[PDB]
Amino acid sequence: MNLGDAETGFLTQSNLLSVAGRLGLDWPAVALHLGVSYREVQRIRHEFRDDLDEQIRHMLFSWAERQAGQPGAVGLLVQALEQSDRQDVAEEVRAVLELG
Amino acid sequence: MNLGDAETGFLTQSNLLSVAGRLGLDWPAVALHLGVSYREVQRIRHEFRDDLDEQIRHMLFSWAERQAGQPGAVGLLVQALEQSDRQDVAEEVRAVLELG
Amino acid sequence: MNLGDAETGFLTQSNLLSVAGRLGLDWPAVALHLGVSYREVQRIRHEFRDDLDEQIRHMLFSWAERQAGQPGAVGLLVQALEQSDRQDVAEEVRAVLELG
Amino acid sequence: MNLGDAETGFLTQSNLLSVAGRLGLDWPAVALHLGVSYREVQRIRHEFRDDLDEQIRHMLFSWAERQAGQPGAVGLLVQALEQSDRQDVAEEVRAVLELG
Amino acid sequence: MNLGDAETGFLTQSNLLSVAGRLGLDWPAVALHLGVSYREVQRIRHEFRDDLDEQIRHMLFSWAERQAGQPGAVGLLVQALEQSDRQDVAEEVRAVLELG
Amino acid sequence: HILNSSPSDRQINQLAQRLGPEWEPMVLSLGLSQTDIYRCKANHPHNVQSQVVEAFIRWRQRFGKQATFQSLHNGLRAVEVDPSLLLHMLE
Amino acid sequence: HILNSSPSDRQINQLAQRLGPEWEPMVLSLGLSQTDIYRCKANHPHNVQSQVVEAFIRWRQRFGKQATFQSLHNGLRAVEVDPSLLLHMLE
Amino acid sequence: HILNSSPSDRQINQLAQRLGPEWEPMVLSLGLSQTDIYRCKANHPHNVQSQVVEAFIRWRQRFGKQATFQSLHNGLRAVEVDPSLLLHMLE
Amino acid sequence: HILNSSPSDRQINQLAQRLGPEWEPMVLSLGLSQTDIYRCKANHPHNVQSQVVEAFIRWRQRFGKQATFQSLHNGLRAVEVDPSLLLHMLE
Amino acid sequence: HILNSSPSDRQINQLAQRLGPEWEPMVLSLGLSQTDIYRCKANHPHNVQSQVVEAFIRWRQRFGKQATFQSLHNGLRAVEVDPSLLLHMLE
Amino acid sequence: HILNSSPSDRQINQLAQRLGPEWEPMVLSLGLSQTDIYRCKANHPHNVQSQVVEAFIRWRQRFGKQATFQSLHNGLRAVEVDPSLLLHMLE
Amino acid sequence: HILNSSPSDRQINQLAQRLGPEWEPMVLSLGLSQTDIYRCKANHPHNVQSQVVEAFIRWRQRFGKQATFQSLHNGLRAVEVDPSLLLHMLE
Repeated sequence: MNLGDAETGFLTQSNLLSVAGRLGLDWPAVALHLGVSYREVQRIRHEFRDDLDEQIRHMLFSWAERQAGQPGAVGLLVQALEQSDRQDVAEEVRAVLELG
Repeated sequence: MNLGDAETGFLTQSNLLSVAGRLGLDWPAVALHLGVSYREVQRIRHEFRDDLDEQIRHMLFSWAERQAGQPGAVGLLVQALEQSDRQDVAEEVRAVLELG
Repeated sequence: MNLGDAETGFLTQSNLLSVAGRLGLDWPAVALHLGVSYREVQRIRHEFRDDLDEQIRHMLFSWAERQAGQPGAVGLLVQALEQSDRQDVAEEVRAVLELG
Repeated sequence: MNLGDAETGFLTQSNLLSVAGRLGLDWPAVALHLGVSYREVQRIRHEFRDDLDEQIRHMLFSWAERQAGQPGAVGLLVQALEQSDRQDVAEEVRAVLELG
Repeated sequence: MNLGDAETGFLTQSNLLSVAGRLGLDWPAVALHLGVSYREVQRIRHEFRDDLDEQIRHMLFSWAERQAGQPGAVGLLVQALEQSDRQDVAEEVRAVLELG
Repeated sequence: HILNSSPSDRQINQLAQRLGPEWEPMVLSLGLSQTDIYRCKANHPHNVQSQVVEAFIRWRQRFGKQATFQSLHNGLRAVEVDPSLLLHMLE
Repeated sequence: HILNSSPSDRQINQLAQRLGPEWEPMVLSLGLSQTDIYRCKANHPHNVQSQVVEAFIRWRQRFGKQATFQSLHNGLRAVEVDPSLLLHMLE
Repeated sequence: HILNSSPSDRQINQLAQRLGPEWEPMVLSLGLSQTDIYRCKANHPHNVQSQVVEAFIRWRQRFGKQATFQSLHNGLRAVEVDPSLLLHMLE
Repeated sequence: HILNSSPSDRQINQLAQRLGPEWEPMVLSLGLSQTDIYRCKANHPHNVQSQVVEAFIRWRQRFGKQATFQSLHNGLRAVEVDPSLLLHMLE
Repeated sequence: HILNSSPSDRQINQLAQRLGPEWEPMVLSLGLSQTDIYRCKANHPHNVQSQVVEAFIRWRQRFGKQATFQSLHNGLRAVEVDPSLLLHMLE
Repeated sequence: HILNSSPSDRQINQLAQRLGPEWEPMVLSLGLSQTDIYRCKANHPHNVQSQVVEAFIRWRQRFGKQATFQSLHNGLRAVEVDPSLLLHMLE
Repeated sequence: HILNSSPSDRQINQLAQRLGPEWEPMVLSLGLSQTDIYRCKANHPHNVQSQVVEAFIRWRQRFGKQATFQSLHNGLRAVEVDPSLLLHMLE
């Protein structure tokens, strides 16, 4: 929603929405590395047990809400995606982000 | 509703309903893509949790209103449904948008 | 609770109630050949995500309403069940159906 | 309440509660086998959607009322619990009875 | 919070609240060891199908409600967590609790 | 005497824990059907523990008094397991 | 008398139990397709026992009335197996 | 003729029934990604039937008009499978 | 120094990423049973990563204060793997 | 005249049984290469039965023409297996 | 009471780590047929580690009290495996 | 030129079809490790296609922009395969 600052660049909902799209069953990793508790990854798998798309979505956008204020936001995501073994996705984000 | 200007085309509640009913659980996709806040998708969902169909409608009409006047606000609906992987409903809105 | 004429035979609730107990995770398959939309199979899977049973009862009984009159309402169901690779329950239904 | 005659068997508000509480998410079945239509199960569920206890108790007493004097009422509850895989309960009743 | 006794110590709303926060899908395991009716677990799991936290919290505090008077419920809780394979939390509870 | 008795909410819960992938076969030879087991895996998608738990409730309910620790004992052997579980869980 | 009735689940269970790797052919010879098998394997990745149990249910449900003990027997033979099985589980 | 239309909720369900191990490689050459598939699989753990349908519902909802039987025909071919399958579920 | 503190959620995730087949043997020499592992594979059919991580959360929970890196180390060795992972994954 | 007519799901499973350990060298003259047999040993590591059974399935999704029942004579005996097994399986 | 008690899930996880392709002849020498062999081998196609470990879990569940640590020595002698590998995993 | 862009999932899948057992060595010399291989194998125990497709996916996912058609090319020679596959899977 409101990710990043003017200097680094911003992340639109459409963008974040695109990340959620490129994530699969490895969502829990990106979430753990993003520092979400395991207890919570589980809790989300429950609240949306029949819909993967929503869990991947709710995880992101909720962490997004959390970090709504923070600066290093977009930085933490990229790092987490790197560590979750998705250089793949880390580079798209770094790219779109390219504008500040 | 009054969604649509003489130029582009209009959209009757009947046309809106045609949409709301063709949408599934991917509603939040369409929502977030229309700029709909995630706390709103969150709120709407809960405030009608037991009735999926009331959600898809409250979200789509609440938004159709905010677009009181506005230009190609119909193009927005179409582009959203499009990046929400639903060319499905997108084309049906193009087809109905075939009044003149 | 009101399916079929006397020529064909009827189907009580105890009847359809069982046709339901005889179905498992293939319920969707049935309701699809029955005429239910994937959109609606989904609307149901969701409304009772924590109760497979009520999912199926609700599926069948809600299709039993919309069938209140019509010709071979019961004939169709048997047809779906067969079409849903369940000659299994296609036959019991025809069985109990013996009286006309 | 006043279910059954001075012979068939007796079931007081007490006993009726004993059963009410012993049921759960499968009540719609017991109700469905007892005669109640899916439309009323539906209605009772929506008139108390969140409070389960009440749904059960209200459904059981609503029927209790209707089977006023009627002879084969007690035996009908029992034949209904059996058909809802609750021999469990069906025996709680068979015993409460053999005391009158 | 009235859960405990003058000699051993008492637990505070937040203390239990922590316990609740550390439990997950396993909660039923605990609740049953805590001696809760499967029907009650069943009920709660229904009254709050969407909110996992609310299930865990309601279960826990209702249990506290009942054990209010009683001699050693903090023991039962510590033992139940231990038998649910959550030495994890059992210890966390002994730590705070153990003051007296 | 406790053999011709029915297990409690607590005890089903405990027993369920010990069971591995042979629960499906145990509940099958105990009376439940393939149609019932699915209802269990579905209701608790990713929590085998509560699956196995509902399964024995389903059972204890379907058969009432007929569902005794004894018949529970036979189920254990019939699926190639040491029926001593019943005693090491009843101490 | 009994050879013209379909096997219960409690049975198909015991049948699958005692079947080794030959079950694969036995069911292709009973009417299912290689496909039906993948679906069974797909649905129970970890736990062969079940793969078989499901494999047989599909069979019974697909053919219903005709999925009879008689039909299984020929299956047993057709895949070089001692029919003693049926006569065994039936005890 | 029908060659340029779109399979319906019922027609898909049909196609799904008869497809096996290659339902995955098929939907890939149709326009789906490996990520779509994991969603199907995940959204329908137990039960492959349900998975393969979501797989096709997606593919039709993504390419709307362009989701013709023609597309399916090529796919089937592409994934080495008798293209007549479409003929059999169209009678 | 730190070999006495339990690994964090995030930490368990990183460890898991670096384990291949030896995880199963590993968690055994750590304190879980075939049952626990089966229940892990159970809860996460598709996707191993999630299986392994649970197995570990499983472990760390059953042994509270004792489920520590030290223990982790000893296990890693018991399964023939360089305890380097630990040190490196800690930078 | 059945010399010019391919087999089926129950036919291919009968020819696959009897064929000894030469189900790899036999298909090396019928039309299957190396990315075909090692694509069957893989899908099914164990059960050397369904590996042979998935090979002839490739005799009706990639072949069909010069691969029916007539190309079963120059193939069986092209690996020390007299083609008389074609008549005793068609009974 | 050392050679009269059965091992735990940790121990079997060792008697399986250090062994060759001759464990199967050794696991049949205890009470397992070809139905339990084509099963522990089927429920773990890749990661032969747990294949061997289940052979024993299939062994200690069918014998229980009579599945002593002496029984795991009854086969070692009958397969060329020096009967002293049971004391090096307990020293 | 196209050589400097990663292949799509359809492309990968097509390659996963024309590859035999050498895929493992290939994805290794490409950057994956014996671990990623096992997980791929463990995520799709039945169905080899899926394994290969996931490996390569994992490969693209790890190297991002560097997992190019050039690499696939090199990767092929690495394991002694004629690079024209890439051509006849691009036409």
